[PDB]
Amino acid sequence: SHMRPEPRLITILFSDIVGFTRMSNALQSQGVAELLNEYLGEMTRAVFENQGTVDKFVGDAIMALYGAPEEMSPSEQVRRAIATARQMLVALEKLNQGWQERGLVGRNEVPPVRFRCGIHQGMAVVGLFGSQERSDFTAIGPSVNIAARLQEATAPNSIMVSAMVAQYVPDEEIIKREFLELKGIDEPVMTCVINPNM
Amino acid sequence: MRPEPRLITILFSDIVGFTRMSNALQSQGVAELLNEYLGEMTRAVFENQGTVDKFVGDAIMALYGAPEEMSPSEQVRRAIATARQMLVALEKLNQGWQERGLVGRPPVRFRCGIHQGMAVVGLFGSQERSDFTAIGPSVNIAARLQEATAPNSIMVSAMVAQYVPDEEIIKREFLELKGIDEPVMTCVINPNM
Ligand SMILES: Nc1ncnc2c1ncn2[C@@H]1O[C@H](COP(=O)(O)CP(=O)(O)OP(=O)(O)O)[C@@H](O)[C@H]1O
Ligand SMILES: Nc1ncnc2c1ncn2[C@@H]1O[C@H](COP(=O)(O)CP(=O)(O)OP(=O)(O)O)[C@@H](O)[C@H]1O
Ligand SMILES: C[C@]12CC[C@@H]3c4cc(O)c(O)cc4CC[C@H]3[C@@H]1CC[C@@H]2O
Ligand SMILES: C[C@]12CC[C@@H]3c4cc(O)c(O)cc4CC[C@H]3[C@@H]1CC[C@@H]2O
Ligand SMILES: [Ca+2]
Ligand SMILES: [Ca+2]
Ligand SMILES: [Mg+2]
Ligand SMILES: [Mg+2]
Repeated sequence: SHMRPEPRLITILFSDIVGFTRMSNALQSQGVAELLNEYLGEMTRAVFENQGTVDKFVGDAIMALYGAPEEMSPSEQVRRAIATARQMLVALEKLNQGWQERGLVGRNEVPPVRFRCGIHQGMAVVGLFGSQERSDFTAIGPSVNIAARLQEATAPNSIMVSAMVAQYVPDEEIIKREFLELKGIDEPVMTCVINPNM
Repeated sequence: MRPEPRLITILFSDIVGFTRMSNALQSQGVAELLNEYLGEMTRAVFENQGTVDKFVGDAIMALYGAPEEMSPSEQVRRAIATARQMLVALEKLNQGWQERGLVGRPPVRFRCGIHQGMAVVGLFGSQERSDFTAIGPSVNIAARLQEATAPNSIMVSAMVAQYVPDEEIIKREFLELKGIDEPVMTCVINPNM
């Protein structure tokens, strides 16, 4: 027995390392693999400490859900998604320092690691998909695509969110408001780059 | 499996315009179609000794040459066989869906990309939640090839085509693959022998 996935208001945080490919070539398998595992370990810790749920890892990208499976208020979803994003950036510093003092970065034209983060709140079909084995709890829908594309539209080490997220964010933490057209998304989105600090 | 360097073949499948038919299937239709589709597709990969890495919406990632070793030529054969069987199964799925109201009221079609190359294969993530997957440019290439090919067609890189019988190559064209600075040699293969 299972539960039919259904529409639920959730918040999605999409993080993605900037140009991982280029360093996956500069560094070596063992280096790449270890840098990734440390990165993924720290980032997920951040998500977990903020009551978030790591939906999955898609390479060097992370998809975190807030409001599923555990219920969570709209404002709370956002507060935690942002706290998570801001906490990931602080952990990125320590990681780089460490990857620096090891040669994984800051040497051999391998710039220190940077990532993009997008946060969006909207409706999405959430639940178990696939088949009674390779079945997994995930979110399906346009809302998800918007988060991923906001991420690809923001500068390195910056956090971009949609208007639906910014409404719970203080004005003083808003760096820039923009009206962008995201790929695969017909209607333009009102976005805001938020301060990586509170 | 410990993250190690390895030559593998990556198969990337994706349904065309799944969203465009979302608010028509409703949450219930999306679920049933996706579940049925995923089941069959995963079967195709299974019957061909492939390893299902993960689903990403209506997209599927399969690996050949890991965890179990497999020769370069074998990888391509199994991968191409999987892709072809996928279309066949797609016929039947569409049939059933057809005489059901779900689709054809457009019918489901998908793209498939295939690339062979080095990649770090093994368990990544955390010492809580980790998953068997592949890392490296090769995955991007497979997915990008998947996005550039026409619906219900299989597109591969030159590294894969080098094992395919020439007569089965429907088209050779240099295309732009996002993330790849230089245009790549793409090969559309016959969906049949
Ligand atoms: N298991 C997996 N599933 C999907 N992609 C994977 C993967 N493992 C590794 N990848 C890889 O992760 C990399 C993503 O490419 P990047 O160099 O980081 C581009 P980017 O800087 O994020 O720019 P962009 O997102 O604006 O396009 C590719 O090398 C891709 O092949
Ligand atoms: N777990 C997940 N992670 C990321 N995206 C997900 C997802 N689950 C579902 N999706 C969604 O799955 C849908 C797939 O989009 P499609 O309309 O089929 C694009 P397409 O027709 O394949 O064109 P394209 O691949 O050439 O860009 C979107 O609604 C996307 O947001
Ligand atoms: C194609 C997609 C938008 C880009 C999303 C992405 C972007 C990115 O820059 C990454 O490094 C990784 C991902 C993984 C999921 C992708 C999504 C699947 C449905 C949607 O149409
Ligand atoms: C951004 C990406 C290429 C597109 C790949 C994709 C495409 C698509 O059309 C889908 O429906 C789903 C996916 C999931 C993984 C994506 C890959 C992650 C690394 C690489 O840079
Ligand atoms: Ca990346
Ligand atoms: Ca799709
Ligand atoms: Mg990316
Ligand atoms: Mg797609």
